[PDB]
Amino acid sequence: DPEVTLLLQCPGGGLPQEQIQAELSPAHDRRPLPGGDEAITAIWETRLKAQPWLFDAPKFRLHSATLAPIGSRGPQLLLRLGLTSYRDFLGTNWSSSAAWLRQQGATDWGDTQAYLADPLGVGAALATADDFLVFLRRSRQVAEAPGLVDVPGGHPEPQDLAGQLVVHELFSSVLQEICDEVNLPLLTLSQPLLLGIARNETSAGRASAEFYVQCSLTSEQVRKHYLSGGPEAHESTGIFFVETQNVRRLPETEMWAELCPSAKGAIILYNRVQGSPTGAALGSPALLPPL
Ligand SMILES: Fc1ccc(Cn2cnc3ccccc32)cc1
Repeated sequence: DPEVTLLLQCPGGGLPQEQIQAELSPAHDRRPLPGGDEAITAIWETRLKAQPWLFDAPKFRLHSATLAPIGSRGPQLLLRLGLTSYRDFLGTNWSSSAAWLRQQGATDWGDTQAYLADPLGVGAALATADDFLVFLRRSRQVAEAPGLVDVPGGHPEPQDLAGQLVVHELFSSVLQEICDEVNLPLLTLSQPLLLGIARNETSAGRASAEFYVQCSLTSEQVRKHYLSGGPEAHESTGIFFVETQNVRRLPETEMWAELCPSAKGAIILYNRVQGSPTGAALGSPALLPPL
């Protein structure tokens, strides 16, 4: 799977909010482009002269993520974050010359991402009470991965001492994205666990944090809630469910070619961190069938 790379796999079956630190610093921002940020401003002006209803928004930038030694006490992960924007994204990661910016970043900074906006996305492996994961079908009319299968998620917007408020907004945002798109009540959702971080090599390496969330509703109840919003309550065009039993071998199915890279990241991390049992009982042949 060349279009996705794992940056982080979390230990302990995934990390709760209380075990993560963020460091928000202008040191973690994109570097100004070799020939000036005028190239970004020109792309944005061109785009507004065709679609004058578009608006900019701030985004978190992922710089790096350091895991503590496994089995230790205290905070288990440090996220190094800066600030970027939708405009900077459209001028760098989504530019036709994005590969040239990666090579120049390696040359100038020893960092393929130094000239890239790299806005941090969030996604969820969302499990139902009857042991299915939730999938969404993307519109065929959007710019990114048209007509492909996705999981719930988005790109959260800004507003350990500013750090703890940023970690809170990351965890809050994946629940809010589930409520907005799947039309579920907030009280049917567990506190998320961070599974890891995956990069989309089709979008010049921009990263998404992938989370596990459990819902107290069955697949049939989740479908009812999604459909009862009507066509205007969701950006997706359909919902469907796969038994967690069958998610284990999803990369061997015909579904795998229809999954967008960030959803592939969510499913690989779910299989490595929530699946793949380590103990004698769940590891026994009848419960973990060989091959
Ligand atoms: F920081 C962000 C990163 C991606 C999106 C998703 N999105 C929205 N409009 C897009 C146009 C081209 C490609 C992707 C796009 C939003 C914010």
